[PDB]
Amino acid sequence: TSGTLSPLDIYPKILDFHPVTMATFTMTLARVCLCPMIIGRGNDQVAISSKFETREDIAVIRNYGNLLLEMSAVVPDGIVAFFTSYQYMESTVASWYEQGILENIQRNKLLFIETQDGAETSVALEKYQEACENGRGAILLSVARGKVSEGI
Amino acid sequence: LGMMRHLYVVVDGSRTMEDQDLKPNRLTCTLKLLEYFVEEYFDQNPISQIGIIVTKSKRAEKLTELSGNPRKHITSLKKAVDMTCHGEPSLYNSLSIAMQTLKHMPGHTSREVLIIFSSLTTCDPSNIYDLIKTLKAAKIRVSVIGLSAEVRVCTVLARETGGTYHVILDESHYKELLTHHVSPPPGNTEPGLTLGGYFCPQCRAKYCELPVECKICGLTLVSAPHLARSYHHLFPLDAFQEIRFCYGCQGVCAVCQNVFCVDCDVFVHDSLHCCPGCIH
Amino acid sequence: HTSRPLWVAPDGHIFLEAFSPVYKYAQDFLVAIAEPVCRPTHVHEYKLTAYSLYAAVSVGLQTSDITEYLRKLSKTGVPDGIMQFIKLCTVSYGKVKLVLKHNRYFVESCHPDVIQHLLQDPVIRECRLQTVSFEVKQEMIEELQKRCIHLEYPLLAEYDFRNDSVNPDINIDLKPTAVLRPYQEKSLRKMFGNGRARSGVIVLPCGAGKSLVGVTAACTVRKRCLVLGNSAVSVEQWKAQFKMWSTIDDSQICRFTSDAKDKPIGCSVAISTYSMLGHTTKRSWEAERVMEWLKTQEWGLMILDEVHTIPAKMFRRVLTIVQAHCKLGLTATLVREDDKIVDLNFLIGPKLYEANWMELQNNGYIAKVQCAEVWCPMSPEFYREYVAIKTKKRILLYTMNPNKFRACQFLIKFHERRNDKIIVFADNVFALKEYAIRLNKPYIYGPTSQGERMQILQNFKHNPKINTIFISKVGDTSFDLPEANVLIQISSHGGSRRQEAQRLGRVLRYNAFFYSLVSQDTQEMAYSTKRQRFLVDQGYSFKVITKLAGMEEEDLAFSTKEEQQQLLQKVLAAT
DNA sequence: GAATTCGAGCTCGCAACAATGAGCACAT
DNA sequence: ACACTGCGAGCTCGAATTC
Ligand SMILES: [Zn+2]
Ligand SMILES: [Zn+2]
Ligand SMILES: [Zn+2]
Repeated sequence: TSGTLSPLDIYPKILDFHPVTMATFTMTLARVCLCPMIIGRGNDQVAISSKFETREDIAVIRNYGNLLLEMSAVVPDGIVAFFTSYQYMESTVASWYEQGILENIQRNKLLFIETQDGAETSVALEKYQEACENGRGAILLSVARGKVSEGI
Repeated sequence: LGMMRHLYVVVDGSRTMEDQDLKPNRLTCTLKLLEYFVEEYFDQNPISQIGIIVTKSKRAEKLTELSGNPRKHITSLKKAVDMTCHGEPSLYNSLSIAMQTLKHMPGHTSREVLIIFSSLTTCDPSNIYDLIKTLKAAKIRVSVIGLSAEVRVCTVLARETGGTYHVILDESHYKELLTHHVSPPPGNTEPGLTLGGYFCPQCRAKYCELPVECKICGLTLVSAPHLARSYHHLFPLDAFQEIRFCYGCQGVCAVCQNVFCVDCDVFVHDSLHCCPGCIH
Repeated sequence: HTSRPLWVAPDGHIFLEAFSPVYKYAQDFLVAIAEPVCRPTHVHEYKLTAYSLYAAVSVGLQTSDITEYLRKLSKTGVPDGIMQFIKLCTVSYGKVKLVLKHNRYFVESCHPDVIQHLLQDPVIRECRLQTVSFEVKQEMIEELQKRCIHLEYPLLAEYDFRNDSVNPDINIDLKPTAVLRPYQEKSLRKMFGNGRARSGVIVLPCGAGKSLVGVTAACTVRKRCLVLGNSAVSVEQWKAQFKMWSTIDDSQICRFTSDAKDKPIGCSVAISTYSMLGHTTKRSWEAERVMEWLKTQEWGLMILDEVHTIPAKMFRRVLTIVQAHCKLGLTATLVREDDKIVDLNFLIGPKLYEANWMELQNNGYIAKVQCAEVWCPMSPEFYREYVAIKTKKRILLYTMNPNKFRACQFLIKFHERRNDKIIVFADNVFALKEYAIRLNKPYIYGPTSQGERMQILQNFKHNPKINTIFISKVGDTSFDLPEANVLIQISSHGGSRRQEAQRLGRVLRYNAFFYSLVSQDTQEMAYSTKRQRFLVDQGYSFKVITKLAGMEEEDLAFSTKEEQQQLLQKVLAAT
C-alpha cells in the first residue's frame, strides 16, 4: 500500500506475484482541494521542456524564471520548486541572476536553496518554515531526487 | 446599545495595487468604497472616530490623524487617487503607528484597526508575533480584509487579537465586507453643543458647518438632533393587543386606552416611535 | 365575480389574470392541467389540449377534481363544450398499458373489452409478436404509439421503480451539498407523482437547473441511467455535473464518444451522444462490442438532452435501439420549425413542466435581459445592387452593410469601456472574417481545430484584456461559453426562433443585455420579427434603437465613400 | 422534391516517434 | 531487421431556406 502507485499493473510484473484485488481509490472532498495544471509552452509560445538539448538556450531558462516570478506574486506563503538535478539548479539560478529575473523574485519571496550537506539544509529549512509563518513567505527550491522530497 | 469606537483604516499601497480584476485601479476601487464606508460609519455611529493610514515602500505614513471629522477623510481620499504606490508594504510599521495613539484612548471604548490588504508579503524589520501579544494586551481588535489570497499572518493576527479575516470574491463581496464593519459591538464624555450657526461656546471660535471637534480648545462639538436619532431604541414602545373612529387619524393602547386602526398601528411602531395618545 | 380569475373559452383557451389574490393557487392548478401559450406580466393565457389532460390524470387528480375546480375558478361558467371534452379525454387514460419485462415488449389491458376492439386495426396487426396481454415487436414501437393516439387509447410509460426486483439497484445517492431551487422541486414533484416515475419533457432554461434536475432524477429512480447529448463537448459537462452533485466514482461514469471509452461494458451511468447510437454506417470495433452490450440491457431513466432534435429522421431511431422504462427529456427551447414538436408527444410523453421565464427573472435565478433590436439603415451604394438581384447574392449585401459595420464597432467600444464580456455571434462565415480582422479580434471560425478553439475560449474568460470573440454557428447548443454579459448578434439563420432562444441562453448564464443588428428595409427585417415571436411569448420586450447614442463622434470605420466603394467590390466579386 | 451552407460526430489513413545525474537505516 | 499521438480527408446527418 502507498499513495502513488502509478500504474497498478507494473508492480505484479516486476515483483513475481499475483494479487487478488489490485485496487485503487480516490479521496472524497468538500471542495476541489487540489488544482493540478500542466504549464506547457512559454509566454511567447516557446516550448518549456527540460530535454538534454533544450537546456542551454536562454529561451527556456527565461521561461522558467518568468514562471517562478509570476507565481510568487499570486501564491501566499510558500512555494516548493523541485528541479531535476543539482547541476541544473546551479546553472539556472546563476543564469537568472545574471539576467534581471532573480532580482524581481527576491522582492516577493525569500529563496532558500536546499544544498547537499545536511548542516546548511536544516538551517535553510528552519528559516523556510519561519518565513512562511511571518509575513514574507519563501521559496524552497530543491531537487526531486533529494532528501527534502521524501522526508519533509 | 453600542459603544464608542476608534477605528483605524490601514490601506495597502504596494506594487500590487496597480492590479486589474477591479474598477480601473485596484487602489482606486479600494478608495472608492472607502469614501462610501466613512459616510455610513459616521451616520450609524455619532461620536466615533476614523484614522486612515497608508503603507508604502516598507514604511507607514499617516494619511489622516485620528479625529471624528466626516469631511476631512473624504477630501483626503480624493487626493490619494494619484499616489505612486511603489515598493513592498509593511505590517509591523503600520500596526505600531496605529498603536502609539490608539493605546492611550480610555478603556470604555472599542479600539479597532481595519487593514485592507492587497499584497502578499509584509517585509518588516522585526518579529510580527510580539505585536500580537502586545495588541492583545492593549485590547485592540485587528481585523483584515484580504485581496486575492489568504496569508498565515492575517489569520493569526485576526483570531488572536479578536478580529476577522476575509478574502474577496468580487466587488459585490467587497462592499458586503465593509458594510459589516459599521455595526458597533455591544463613561461620560464632555462635548460642546454648537448653537448659533456653528460657533464654540468654550473658546467662542467660529468655524465651518461641521459635527467636528474644536481645535482651539480641544472640545468636541456635536449636534443634539444627531444624538437624538439614537434614542427610542432604549425604552421603545410596547405593542398593542388588537381585537372605525380612531384616535391617531380620527377616521388598542394599554397605557392611554385609545384605539387605533391598522394603518395607524403599523405607523406608530415603524416611524413615529411614540404613542400619539401618550404624549398628552 | 370579481374573483375567480379565469375565462374558459368555448373552444379551449384559459385567460388567467396575474394580479388576483388567488392567482398563486390558480397558477399551481393550470400548470397541472393546461399548457402555456403566452405569458405577459398581466394576463397569462393557457390552453387545453388532449395530451395536457393525460398529464393531469397521471397526477393524483381524477376527472372530478379538474371539472369541479374549473367551476370554482370560472368567472363565466364552463361552456359545456369543455365538460364534453374533459370527460372524453380523462376516462380513456388507464386502459391500455405498455410495459416491458426482461427484453420483451407487452401491450397490457386490465379490461378485456378493449382488446377485442384493439385487434381489428390492420396496422396494429403488423406489429404483433383480468390481465390480457400480447407481445409486440420492439422495432415497431414508434408506429404503434401513433395508432394508440389515433384511436384515443394512449399509452402510458409510468415506470413503477419502487419494487421491480429485476434491475441491479445501484448506489447513486444525491449528497447534501446541492440544494435545489423551488421550481426544480416542483418539476420533479410532477414527474414522480404517485411514487412511480413518469416519462415526460421538462423545459427549463440553460442558466437554470437544466442539469441538476437530470442528476436528481437519476438519484431518485436509482437504476441504470443513460445520459445522451448533442455533442462531444456536452458529455464532458454531463460527466462533470455527475461528479459534482452525485458522489460517483470514475469506474462507473463512462463515456462512448470514440475517444475515451472508459470500459463502457458493465457500468451504471453511460454518457453518450446522438449520432453514435444512431450511426448507420459500419462502426469501429470498439463501438461494435459496446453497442452489442447496450442493445440487450433494460435501462431506467434515459436522459435525452436537447430534446428538440429528437424528431429528426436519424435521431428518433435511437428510441427504438435502446430499451428504457421511463424516458426523461430535458430541453430549454422547445420551439422548432417544420411542426414536429407535437410529434414528440408520443416519442417521449406529455410535457410535464415549463418554467415561467419571468418568474425566474423576478426572483434572481436568471439575469434581467434588456433585449434591443437596434436596426441600421442601408448604405445607398449597397441598396443599388440589393434590388437588382434576387438569387441569394443579396444575403451578403444585408450582412456586410457598412452602416451595420459601424453599429457593431460602436457597441463593442461602448461595452469595452464598461468592462463587459462581448460575444459577437455571426453566421455567414465570409463576413465573420471581414468583421473580425478589421477590428483585430479573435474568431472561432468553426473549421479552426479542437486545439485553438479551447484556448481562444479560455483567453476570453480568465483574462481582462481579450474582451470580444466572434463565434459562427458553433454556440447554438449547450456549450461552455463562459458567462457573457452582452451579445451582439449579427445576421444569423433565417427564421430560427430556436436559435435566438439559444443565443439568449448565453446572456442569462440592467444586468446583462443582448442586441440584434438588422439592416433595415431589407429581408432581415421580416426575419428578425419571426425570431422574437418566441421571446415575446415568454415576457421579453424588444426595444428599437434607430439611432445610437452618439455614433458619429468617435473614430468609426468606413467614414469616407472611397473606403466604402472597395467593400462592395469585395462582396460582389464572390458571386 | 432536390439541392445549398455550415455545422456536427465517426472512421481512418498519414506522418513519424525519443530517455541525461549524485550519498546513513538495518544484522554478529 | 521501424516507427506514438494529433489532424485533416470522406461520409452521413440536421436546420432552415432557395430553386
Ligand atoms: Zn472650542
Ligand atoms: Zn398610548
Ligand atoms: Zn387610525
